[PDB]
Amino acid sequence: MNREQVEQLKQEYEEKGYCQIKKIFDFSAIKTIQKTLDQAYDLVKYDFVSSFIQEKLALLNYITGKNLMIMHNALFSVEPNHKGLPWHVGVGSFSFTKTEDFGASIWIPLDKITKEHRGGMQYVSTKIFPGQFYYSVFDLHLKNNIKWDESQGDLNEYVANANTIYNKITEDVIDYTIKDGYEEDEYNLGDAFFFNKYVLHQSVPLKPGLHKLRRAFVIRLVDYDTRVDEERLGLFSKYSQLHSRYYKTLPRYNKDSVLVMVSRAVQKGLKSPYLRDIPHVQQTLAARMAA
Amino acid sequence: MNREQVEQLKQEYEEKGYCQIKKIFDFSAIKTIQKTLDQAKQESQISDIDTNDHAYDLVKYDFVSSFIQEKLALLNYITGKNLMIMHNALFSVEPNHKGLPWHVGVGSFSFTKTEDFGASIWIPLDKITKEHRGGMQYVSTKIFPGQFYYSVFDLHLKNNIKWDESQGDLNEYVANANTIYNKITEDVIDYTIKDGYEEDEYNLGDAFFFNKYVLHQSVPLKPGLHKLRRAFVIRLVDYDTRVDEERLGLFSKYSQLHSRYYKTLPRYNKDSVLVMVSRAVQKGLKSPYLRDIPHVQQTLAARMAA
Ligand SMILES: O=C(O)CCC(=O)C(=O)O
Ligand SMILES: [Cl-]
Ligand SMILES: [Fe+3]
Ligand SMILES: [Fe+3]
Repeated sequence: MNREQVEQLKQEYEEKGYCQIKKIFDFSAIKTIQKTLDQAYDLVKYDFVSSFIQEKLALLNYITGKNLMIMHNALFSVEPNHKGLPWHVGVGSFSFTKTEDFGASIWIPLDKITKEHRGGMQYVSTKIFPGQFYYSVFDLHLKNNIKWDESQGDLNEYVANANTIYNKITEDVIDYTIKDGYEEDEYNLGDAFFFNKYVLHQSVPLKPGLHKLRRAFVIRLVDYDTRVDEERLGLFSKYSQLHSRYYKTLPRYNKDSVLVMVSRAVQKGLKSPYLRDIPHVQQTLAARMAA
Repeated sequence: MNREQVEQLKQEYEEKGYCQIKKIFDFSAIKTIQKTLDQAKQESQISDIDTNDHAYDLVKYDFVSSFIQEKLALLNYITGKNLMIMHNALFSVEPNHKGLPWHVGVGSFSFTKTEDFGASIWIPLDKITKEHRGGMQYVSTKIFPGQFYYSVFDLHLKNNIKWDESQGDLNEYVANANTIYNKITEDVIDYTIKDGYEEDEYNLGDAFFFNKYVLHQSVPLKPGLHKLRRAFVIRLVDYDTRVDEERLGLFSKYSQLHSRYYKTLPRYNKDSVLVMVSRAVQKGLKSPYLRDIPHVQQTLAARMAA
């Protein structure tokens, strides 16, 4: 890659907590991947992406000053007239990590992103919105969640109506906070968006013209020294009991395979705080990291 | 001290981010503080806060070390940090006033980096009783980890500073702005903390020690015991604590904006810490550390344990 550009991405990431990476991928590679798609198990279901990603870790490692390690490849596709989540920071996506420890993502659009037919992603520099504090707010919310009992009526409603700092930060309050100081960009194939977990962001809806759907890979990474958060996992388990005991069913986050994976390792007892030392991660280590 | 007590103190601070320390000052020290602050207070004119006295740096670092330096060892041990005396404040409340509302030390420790260490010793100069109260309430950082509140407050400050003549009265603009800061009302705090706060009785000689992420407020003083209740507060940082030029600039700009609109003239006690730091910064800093400020570096020995 153009060494001057690389130096600029490193500067930009250091400024905003994110950078758009133009031509990070060969068209070929995108078509390969795109073509293969056209062809407990959700954990590895897309590991064939890993190799494509692994070739780029050195770059990203340089850009961020971290030693990155792939956790999970998710395919995120959805119809054009789709209501997504409002600006958020991924307190859920990275619930398995210590808040202060490092986490980041690569958003890989499989279908072009145009000025028309937006259909991509908006994002706010962490200079403007240092997303870290949002994680603490969320944790306060989780702890309030597990205060519920039957005496207080419907569980989900209790949660939705609880007067918690989290619930207070409504879409308008966020909109008012960021105003127009966000970016949205155009993406040709083989372009990706890289952002750490403190970057407030949101998906934009797609115009009907083209294409059929908006397809993108989303890859979660952490750092070699990124630790688990046992207490948060405690919170989720405790909430999962209340939930099944009452709705006779499980919360939908048991569908996050990384969460499930990390939780089991934890319950089974953890010699170490590092995610790298979780047996399933450790076994596939070299595949998860830079050459 | 006892040794067994000292270990409970350490233990409590580790859990809650605070600890009440009973009988740490002797009555004589207290009387000295009273008299000295009473004199300093008479001399100068000072301007949802419902407090009588809100004076910063009425006395200097040397008067402070004179009764604090011999205690830094206990505090260093409790926090596992190396503490430097920095700035101070005197607060007082009359009966039936709310004093300060819930807050964390984002105002007090404004010119330092959020993640760097800051703590306070709150020394009541009038007895706090179960019957008349007028003390403080405080919340374990286990219940309310106050560090997040700093960003929230910084976002709000940044909005303050976008004010415009078009907007109308500055104070009203600030108070009604739809910022996250403004959303966190007393009701919200109440709902967040519940009954998890603690309120303790204090005899002269007792003090409250707390780091800057602890959420705390004044309690109303019931009439019939004291005409006024005073508390003297010492702010401490770590040897390695750094200046935050960015927040310092926000505060200056907002202060500037406020004085310009209201035609007020902010007075600072000579050798106010804030002023001292603002100059060093305005000159340009050689080092990030507070210790490497020239006035500090010169007076460092008095500021630290023996
Ligand atoms: O003395 C009071 O009522 C409040 C003091 C305070 O907020 C502090 O010492 O940080
Ligand atoms: Cl404070
Ligand atoms: Fe997201
Ligand atoms: Fe305070």
